[PDB]
Amino acid sequence: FERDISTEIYQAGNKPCNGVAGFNCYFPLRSYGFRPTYGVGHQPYRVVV
Amino acid sequence: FERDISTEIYQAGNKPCNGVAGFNCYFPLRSYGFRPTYGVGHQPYRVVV
Amino acid sequence: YSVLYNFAPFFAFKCYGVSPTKLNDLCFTNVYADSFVIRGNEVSQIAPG
Amino acid sequence: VQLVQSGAEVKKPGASVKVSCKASGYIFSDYNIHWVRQAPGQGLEWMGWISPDSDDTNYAQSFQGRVTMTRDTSITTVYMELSSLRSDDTAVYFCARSVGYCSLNSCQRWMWFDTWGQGALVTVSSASTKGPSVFPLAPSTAALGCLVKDYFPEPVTVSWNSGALTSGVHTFPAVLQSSGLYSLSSVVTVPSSSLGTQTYICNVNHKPSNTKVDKKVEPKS
Amino acid sequence: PVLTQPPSASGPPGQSVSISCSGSRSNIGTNFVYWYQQLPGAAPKLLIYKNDQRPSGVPERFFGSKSGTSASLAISGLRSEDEVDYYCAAWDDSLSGHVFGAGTKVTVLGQPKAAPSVTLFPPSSEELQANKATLVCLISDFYPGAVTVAWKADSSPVKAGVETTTPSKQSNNKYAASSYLSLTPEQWKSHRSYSCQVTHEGSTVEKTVAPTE
Repeated sequence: FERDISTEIYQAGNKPCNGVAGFNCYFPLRSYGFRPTYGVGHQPYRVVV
Repeated sequence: FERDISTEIYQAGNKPCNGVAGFNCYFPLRSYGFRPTYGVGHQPYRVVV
Repeated sequence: YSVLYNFAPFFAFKCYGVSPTKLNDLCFTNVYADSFVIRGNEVSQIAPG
Repeated sequence: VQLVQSGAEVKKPGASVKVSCKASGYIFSDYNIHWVRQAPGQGLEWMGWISPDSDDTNYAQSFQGRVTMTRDTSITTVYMELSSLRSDDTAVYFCARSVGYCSLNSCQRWMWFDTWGQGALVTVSSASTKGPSVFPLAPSTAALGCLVKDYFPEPVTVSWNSGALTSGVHTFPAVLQSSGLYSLSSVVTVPSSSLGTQTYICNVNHKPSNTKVDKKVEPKS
Repeated sequence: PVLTQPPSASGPPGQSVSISCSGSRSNIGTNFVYWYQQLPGAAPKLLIYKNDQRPSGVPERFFGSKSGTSASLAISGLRSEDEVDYYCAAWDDSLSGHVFGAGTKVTVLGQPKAAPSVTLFPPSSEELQANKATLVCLISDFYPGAVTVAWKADSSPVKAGVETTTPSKQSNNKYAASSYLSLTPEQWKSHRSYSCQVTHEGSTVEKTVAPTE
């Protein structure tokens, strides 16, 4: 019952990254995309709770 | 002090679930779980009246 | 709860808690709602516990 | 876990098979064992389930009088007895370990088979038992084969000149005829540098008969 | 009764292929369906149980589903292990026994068409001094199976007790067949030549060998 957002760059190693990428400064947002060619399980489901 | 042995599916929606369940109708019978790795309060006792 | 029935059969109506069929007169005090879209391979991974 | 069992050879119809799925890696008092057969082409057929702790066996609606069960504890095995067999269900039998213990027919709702036993090739045929026989084949470079006919029980190991000089060995399926016997062939790819000066020798080995023969090639051109 | 299944719902790799498992009112719709994974020429194993969870070691890529009376399994992309048969099964209260599927095979979208390699193999003189003559015609290196086998003895077509095998799997991912008959020596001496009719796809490849060679 709390919300958080990740605007900053995730640190997976030891590198100062405040706006730059690298081998460890991964962006915390990963792409999904909606294509009508995936499987039914890979097709998105709409979950309301 | 009555007996009931029924295998018919009990509906929980609007459509008549005589033999079709999985969308909005549930099976009225479920299994127990008795593992020795569970807690002391989750152990089966053979009770007699 | 009439909006729950006339919005097509649901693929995953499975849930843990009070059954919605006996919520006709069970008045509550506080309730909140929220929705999100997630991959269907982990739609069974949204459950209490 | 292991679900190893022995392999019964070809037996005439009208007798009973004898295969035992050995139980290891678990206790033999909580796991239900299941027996199925798999004919080629089509799917699977279910026979029955055995209680591991007591003699509580429930059978299917397909076969009732043909199939009869018994069990043992000290050896920790299972006995198979299929009286009055017919030559129409030549299939491999599997023992499948299923998690969960139940005694009634209504228990089959949360039941699945986790691991299955390996293949045990068991069938029924009337073909007679025969020792290995070697016949040569005339070459036509030039190549020639090794005709092995009417050997029982299957299989035999093809040792071309006892492994001293062999190259390009091939495998062939056994042909089906009305006599019920089966044959094997083995042709080797050889150059033309050794046709008449050096003769090829094909040897096969059969374990149950403990007999061996040889061929005499006579190449001509 | 038995669960109705499609014969072969094959699909090219790189995209998802959907497979269906349609049953009856009592076969499915009140119980839980199960999907069984079997390697070719090996023992089967379970892929998914209760349409919701998978065993340990089972990849997440896999997914199972049901439609009230038909079961569907979802796979995304085909690989070197995804050329295997898929079996669907459940339990019913009508027969009080296990109900298993029919059979479905999926393949990727494999050699192209080619020419047969026919080898004519006369019997040796050891068979002739044994008062017989086994005439054989060995074929290899052909795919798929379209060899129109036929017999011609150059005098009259005679077929009696012909033992020919289907094109089976070889050790070089090819097919091979033969033609066996323990012919009497007088029948072979009465025929001047024996040429096995090897015609694959129309582009026939044939050879002949003289009895004296």
